[PDB]
Amino acid sequence: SEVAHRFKDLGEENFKALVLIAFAQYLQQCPFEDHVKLVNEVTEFAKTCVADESAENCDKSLHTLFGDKLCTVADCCAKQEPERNECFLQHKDDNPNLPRLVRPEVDVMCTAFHDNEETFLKKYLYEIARRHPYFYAPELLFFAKRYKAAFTECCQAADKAACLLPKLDELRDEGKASSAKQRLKCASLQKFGERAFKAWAVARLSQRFPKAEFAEVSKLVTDLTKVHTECCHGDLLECADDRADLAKYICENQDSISSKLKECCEKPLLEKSHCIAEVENDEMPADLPSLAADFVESKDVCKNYAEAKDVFLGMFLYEYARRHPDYSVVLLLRLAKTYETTLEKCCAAADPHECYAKVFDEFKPLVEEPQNLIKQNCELFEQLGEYKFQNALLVRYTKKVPQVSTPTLVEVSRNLGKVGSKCCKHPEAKRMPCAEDYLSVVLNQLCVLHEKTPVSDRVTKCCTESLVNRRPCFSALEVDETYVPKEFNAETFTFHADICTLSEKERQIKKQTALVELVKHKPKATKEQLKAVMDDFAAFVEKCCKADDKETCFAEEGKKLVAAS
Ligand SMILES: C=CC1=C(C)/C(=C\c2[nH]c(/C=C3N=C(/C=C4\NC(=O)C(C)=C4C=C)C(C)=C\3CCC(=O)O)c(CCC(=O)O)c2C)NC1=O
Repeated sequence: SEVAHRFKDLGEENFKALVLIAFAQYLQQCPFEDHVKLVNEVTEFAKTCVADESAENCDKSLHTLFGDKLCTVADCCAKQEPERNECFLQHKDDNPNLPRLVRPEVDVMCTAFHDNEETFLKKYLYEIARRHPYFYAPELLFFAKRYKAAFTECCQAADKAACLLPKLDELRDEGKASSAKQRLKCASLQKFGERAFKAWAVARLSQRFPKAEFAEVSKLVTDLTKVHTECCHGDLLECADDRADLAKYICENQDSISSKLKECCEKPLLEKSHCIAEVENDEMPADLPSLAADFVESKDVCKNYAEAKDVFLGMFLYEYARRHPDYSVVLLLRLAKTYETTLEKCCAAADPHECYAKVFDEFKPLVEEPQNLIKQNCELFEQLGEYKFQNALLVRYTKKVPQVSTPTLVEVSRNLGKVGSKCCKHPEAKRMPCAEDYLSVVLNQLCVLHEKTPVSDRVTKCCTESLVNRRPCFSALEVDETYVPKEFNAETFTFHADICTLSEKERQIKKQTALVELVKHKPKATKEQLKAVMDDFAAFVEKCCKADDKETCFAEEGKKLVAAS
């Protein structure tokens, strides 16, 4: 019995939490009570399967059981058992149409938390899982614990708010980043294949554990790949289980992997896993030989490449990565790709060595492009500040791909602008991996949000031609020349002065949702005049809100401000 096996392994509490998450991210629209009901039913069926390991249908796979259960509250269900599952996965909505969740006053939360604790927690997982269908399940358990600790500690102190609100924000943020990072790992596996994912891990783990040996790193990558293959496919229970087995292993071999795995291995399961996943890069091994020796000077290259190209190319990436934590993971993959393309062409020639001898020479432009890009943007950022930098980015992206919907552009550009504060404060040595790998996560968001309802062949081409070159592809785009300006209309922007009650930030989002709309009418409008038409609008909500009158200006000053623009 598979259901029984996972129950004993994970326990009862984690078991219940994981099924809730799996169900919440399969049917994101259904109510809490429905999932809660289905979860308990399943758990009871799991208990009766523990005793009699051959009861009702304790033989059925996790898929079938979970599948039949959801089909009691829902096309997809009219399918059979392999693919009826694939049907569900295909309908996960990355941008669900769900109500903006808002936190009541601290007093209503502490009561709810104190009265029924298990319920207050199940609701956390449900609200988070249904809005982030690819959220890394095992980590959602880790955050749940931290959430519980925020309430347990703060709901007793003096200023509860001054103790809870800050920690719940640090959580919400760390959570969005975690969700984005995981959405990319799932996109790699699902759109590009496990080989693209393994190349990514080999490179990332080699930077983190330079003292590990290719054979050890290769084992780690293999396991990590299964964990993610499973989590990204909805096999939440075996993902959590297998993720525990990997944490166990890594600690039982700290010495053959990394020294900085200390603190990690001296703590709770959930936290140990989290710690290992974010541990800092180890110190680079003593004296490592030159890469040129075994990869460009040697005469066996083409022979080794023929013998086992995959193993050989993995070795190249591992070697180049372990000694370059100053390079972003995608640049490493890019270099590895250039090496591959060269051996493929050179090894088919007469004198191979002479052909692939100056391969490192082709690496030069590849390394310098990202470095110049990070410098140019941190400079702009530093002098303009976040808000202004995001605006500079909004005009740029809207001109690049005018078809994309205003909400996606505004959302994607605001995140792109956060690279400024997230990375520019580091020393040039750690800026690239920080910047480019972060830009990869955000651009992935644009690719998945756009993939649903495509409207731009330019976004589609950059998103699907190559995972590693996504950032450079978008960077090479300029202004869409074939775009035909939008026709202005009334409802273009509901100037309803209900914005005066909105937070200073949602006011910027609305003030940015307008800048996008304008640039769509005046693609050719210079950044100059645009950098002025904003002030003209800031004046609007300014006077209109402070003015003690009806929504007049929202109608009068609004339809009159249009003539002034
Ligand atoms: C009285 C009880 C009660 C509350 C408090 C409630 C609303 C409510 N609003 C929330 C905000 C939210 N919290 C998140 C996200 C996260 N938050 C995280 O801890 C993590 C790890 C993520 C990442 C996925 C989001 C997206 C929202 C709503 C929109 C936003 O502000 O970002 C949350 C999630 C937990 C939190 O961030 O504090 C709840 C439960 N409804 C209720 O009945």
